[PDB]
Amino acid sequence: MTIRVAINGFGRIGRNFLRCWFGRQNTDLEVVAINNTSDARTAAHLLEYDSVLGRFNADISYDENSITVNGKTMKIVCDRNPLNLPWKEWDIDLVIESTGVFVTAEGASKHIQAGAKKVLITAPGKAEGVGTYVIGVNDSEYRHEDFAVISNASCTTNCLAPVAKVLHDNFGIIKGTMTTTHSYARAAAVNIVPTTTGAAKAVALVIPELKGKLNGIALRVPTPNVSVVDLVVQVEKPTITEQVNEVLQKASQTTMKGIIKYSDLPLVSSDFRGTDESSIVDSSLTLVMDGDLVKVIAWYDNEWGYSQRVVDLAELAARKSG
Amino acid sequence: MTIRVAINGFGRIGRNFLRCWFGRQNTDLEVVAINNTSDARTAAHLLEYDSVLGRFNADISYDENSITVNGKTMKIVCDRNPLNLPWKEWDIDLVIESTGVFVTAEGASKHIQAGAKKVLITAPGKAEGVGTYVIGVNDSEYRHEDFAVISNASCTTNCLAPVAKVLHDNFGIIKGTMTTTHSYARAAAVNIVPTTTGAAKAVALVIPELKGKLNGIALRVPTPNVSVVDLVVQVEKPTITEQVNEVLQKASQTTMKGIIKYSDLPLVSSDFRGTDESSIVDSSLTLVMDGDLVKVIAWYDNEWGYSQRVVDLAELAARKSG
Amino acid sequence: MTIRVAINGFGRIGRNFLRCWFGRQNTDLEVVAINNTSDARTAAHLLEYDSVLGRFNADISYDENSITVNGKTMKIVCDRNPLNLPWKEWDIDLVIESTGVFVTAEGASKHIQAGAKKVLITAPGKAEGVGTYVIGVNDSEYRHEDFAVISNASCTTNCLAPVAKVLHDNFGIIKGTMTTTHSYARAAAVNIVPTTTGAAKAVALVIPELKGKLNGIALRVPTPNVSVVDLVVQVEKPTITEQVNEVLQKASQTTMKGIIKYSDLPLVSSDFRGTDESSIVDSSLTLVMDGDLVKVIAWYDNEWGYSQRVVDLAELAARKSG
Amino acid sequence: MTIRVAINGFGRIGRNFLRCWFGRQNTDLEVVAINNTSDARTAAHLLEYDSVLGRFNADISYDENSITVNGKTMKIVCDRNPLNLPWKEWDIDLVIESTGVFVTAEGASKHIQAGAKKVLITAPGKAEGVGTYVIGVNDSEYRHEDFAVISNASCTTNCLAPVAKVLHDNFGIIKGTMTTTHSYARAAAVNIVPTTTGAAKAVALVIPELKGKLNGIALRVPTPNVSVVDLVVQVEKPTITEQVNEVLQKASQTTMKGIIKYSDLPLVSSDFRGTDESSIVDSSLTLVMDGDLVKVIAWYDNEWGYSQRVVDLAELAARKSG
Repeated sequence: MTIRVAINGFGRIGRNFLRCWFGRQNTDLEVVAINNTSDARTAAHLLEYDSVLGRFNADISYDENSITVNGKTMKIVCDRNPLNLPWKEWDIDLVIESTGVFVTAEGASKHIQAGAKKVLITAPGKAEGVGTYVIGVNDSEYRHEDFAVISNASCTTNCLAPVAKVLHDNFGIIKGTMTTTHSYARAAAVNIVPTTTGAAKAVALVIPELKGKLNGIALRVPTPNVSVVDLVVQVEKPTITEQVNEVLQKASQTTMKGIIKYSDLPLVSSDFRGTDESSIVDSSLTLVMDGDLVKVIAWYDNEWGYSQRVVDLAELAARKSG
Repeated sequence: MTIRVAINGFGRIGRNFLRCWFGRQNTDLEVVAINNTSDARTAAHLLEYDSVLGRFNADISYDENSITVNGKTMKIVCDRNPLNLPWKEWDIDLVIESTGVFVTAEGASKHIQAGAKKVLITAPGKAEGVGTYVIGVNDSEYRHEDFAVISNASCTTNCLAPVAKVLHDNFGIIKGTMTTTHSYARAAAVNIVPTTTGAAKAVALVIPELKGKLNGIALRVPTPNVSVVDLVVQVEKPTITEQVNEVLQKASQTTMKGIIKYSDLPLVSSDFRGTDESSIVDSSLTLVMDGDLVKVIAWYDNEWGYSQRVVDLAELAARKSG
Repeated sequence: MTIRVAINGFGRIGRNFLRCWFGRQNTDLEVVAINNTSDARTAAHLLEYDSVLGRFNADISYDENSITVNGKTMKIVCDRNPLNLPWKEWDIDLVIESTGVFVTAEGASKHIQAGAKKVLITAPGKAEGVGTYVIGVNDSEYRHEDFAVISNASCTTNCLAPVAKVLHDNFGIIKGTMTTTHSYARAAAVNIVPTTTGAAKAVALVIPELKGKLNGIALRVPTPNVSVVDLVVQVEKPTITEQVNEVLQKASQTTMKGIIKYSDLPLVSSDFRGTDESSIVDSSLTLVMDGDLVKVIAWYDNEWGYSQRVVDLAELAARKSG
Repeated sequence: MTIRVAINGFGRIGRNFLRCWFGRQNTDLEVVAINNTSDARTAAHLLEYDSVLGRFNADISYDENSITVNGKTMKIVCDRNPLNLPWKEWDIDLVIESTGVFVTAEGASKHIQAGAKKVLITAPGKAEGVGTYVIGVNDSEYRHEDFAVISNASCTTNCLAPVAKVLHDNFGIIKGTMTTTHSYARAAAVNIVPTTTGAAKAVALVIPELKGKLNGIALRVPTPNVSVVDLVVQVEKPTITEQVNEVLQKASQTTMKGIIKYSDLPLVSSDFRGTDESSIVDSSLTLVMDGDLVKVIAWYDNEWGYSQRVVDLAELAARKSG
């Protein structure tokens, strides 16, 4: 059935989710309401003008309590407490939770009490009880009854997991490490800020075999959009640069088609803006030391490709509602 | 003897070298002339006002052909051809070559023909014929007769080689890889620009045993100053994070004292501005996978620490003139 | 007739010129050759991937000596000396000069000697002898025989002249001043750099009545694209904010249609990227003190809108070739 | 008497105020307590390491409830409600309010109920009931009984009012307009953000004669520190550029000594970091149209000079406690 969706939070992610969804060839989704922290005007404005994605070309019309976008209109409400939401009254099946404040199963499930049947977090789940899925990596494991609260992990994890997946299936990771240099407690505008990252461990969630085999560090840079992951892994099957890039390309044309983008052309950050893939490999940067120490650098468009994956998971969850 | 030095080029490095020299507790160096591409005014202006290091507090007074800084004055000349320089007439022993245009032995030796006995390149040497030295790593191998044209390698190499040195001395590197994310063909102000780096190979020069055992990749970011190196090596002696940071700290208090700074405090880029060490380790970032895959992240102040090392080598070359 | 054009210099402007031209509904132009400083490959690459405008979607194919873009192909040559160019052999009518090195009538006319009949500078003319034209301001004054070397002024002048034009026609400028805060001798990446600007005087060239009535200052900022002009003028006919914005809007729908963009929506820099207008007024920012001290803030997309104007002038010059 | 001061909020301004105070040749101020939102550790860390002002060189030692800096120690407390503070118990005379949340007289006076006799807002006052003073402009009007809650206006106003003062005293402003382009609802890191500014009106408070004679607009840029004001005024006494800069320089050596810095040297943003003056004039940028339209550009170090002025007012308030 075509499930009814409500977007909680209308920031970068919520808005990106909306754009990605419109534009989709087809859909089993039906967005009906958006919970904001501002008015239906501010929403229509932010939804149209993006300092990153650019102006959203589609018929946008606001109203006191709603927002219409190419015919389809949707109720606008403002409640800082999910417990208060009319999720039951509005027959809300799935709730896209993108406020970053409800990431524990119990917190997110406030939407469940409010009457929603299932809630998906556009961020990593904190604690246990949530189901993490990374499209192209473990979506075949998706079963509607496993979790009420599901997660799509993070942007970094979504760029990493696909690559680790392939590398592992083809050469077998023994142990590895990664450094994610990504964009936006100190003036991050003038510094390069070291920070922790769970993306390393998060991959174990969607590739259990890699449990305890990866670890990472994050470095924050004053860059606009596009970010990158630096993956160094020690494999089992010794190989050569040519061949590592070979498998990554195959995957980008098959098993990971639409997920992993294989770029060989000499490019830079900006060039990958608006990319639908959640992980773009830069083949020119691949190195292999002594045939078994592989290093792969992959670019990922911060919240855009992540958003395409979020719509993909909401969709999967629809095509599978029980 | 106190050798007579002439600085060729008065940009980032030349200016930095001057500052670092003044302020040195002692010196066997006597700067007598500076070859610029502008007037003795522009020189005293750029020497006083630094958009990075800040205003240089010292009595600066220009002139039509000279520049006086705290008593000591020095001839200013402008020749875009080293062959034309008055190195012989001015009894110039050592020439600090910092224009980045003469990095091959034959190019740099143009200063030799012009009458200088020895020239030191503030950049990697191109081709063969030059002697690369990284203070704290192979400066004990210095012998005045080996090279007329010597190199101080690069900033990256000067941050990397010390670490590799210690790591290798203590656990023995088998193979490794590094990714330097450093500051300033496409608008680099809006991108993250992948680029090559010889620092990997450079280290083989000052640590021959690591020949063919390291490889790197560089990523250029729109950051102000400080940069960082990401070193992943597979060692022989299995160890633990606590112990890898333990040897690096010993080194910062002994063998690599003054060269390697061991920081454990939670800090960011800016915090390491004006640091004299050419390689600051961020202990909180050290990871060890399965006891034998080590990862070290080190910060380095672009041209400042490098300049401290340049004065260091000029000084060593003095205390050793034959 | 459909004149034959050759683009000298393939940087920001040259490339922008090419994109703008393709995409034009119609044209009396026929680009036949491009003089670069690199190969036909680097050209096709730079023409396809823009860290600003984004990827150029059109069939691009290079070759050893040419470049094809959607059927139309064009000879690629590399000569740092216009005197050497085969402009006569190739029957080059108009030469788009965008290297910034030939801006004096005599320098630019090197293309004339090389056999070209007319040359247009994508920058301000230095000295006398060139014909400056700002589309929408003084293009009705264009006569094919007046000058062999014509100029399109600058981006700033192109944003300013249209506005001054309207304000003047409607209220009559007595005297004014302007400050242009625009994007990319000191690290301009970390500073706000004060610099001179001729745009103020340049306007006199295309609006003689304003001779000696305007003056300006420039402030350079580490911003990506979009820039802005701050125009403060003292008028003759006292007016009110509502009415000043009123005339600017009318103009944007008529006399200055396609030249001046009237934006009332609350927006920012990014929002005006890819704008074809060479001058976007931000009505919300209009102020009028004591009915006769007007201040108008206008945004301009650095080289893009400028490029649309450049194609407009080449076109005008074609439709008028004698 | 040496009044007892308590700093509420320990961010940008609070920290800056502390530094400026230490380092003062003398003082009638005795800082005794600091109300934070974090621990006494985070406080001593942020007080020592500044991504802007650099490392603060002074003996800093924390503790569970206090912080000692060069002998003098001070109680650290954490209450998000001024009403709850121990201002009475700690005999707090003056409270430096720098949290930006209590800017209305009634809000700020919560510190009064808590036992403090006088509170000074490091920001513009909202509504009526507060006394705004701009050192060098209306500090002679200070009288301890006028206001329990006083304001130091803002950084912009503190750069603007001094200039307006002199200009008006010497030529008489009839009407004017200003545009402040200063540093840090949309990603301001990639845009130039237009925003409102009360600095125009603020000046009327410290220079009543200019009531209704000025108006401004602000443009936010992704710049690090220093900002700038663009002042265009129409005067009564016609003058010449040379003479407008002449009075501004006299003022910087007399009446506005220490307040206005007169710079004629060709410099940029960075060059004015750490400047104690709250308004630096860039003479090379002064323009005068038709003898009576004056334009002055002044640089101001965001929060540093402002902080020097804040300590100045606290001090004046001390030397005047009744």
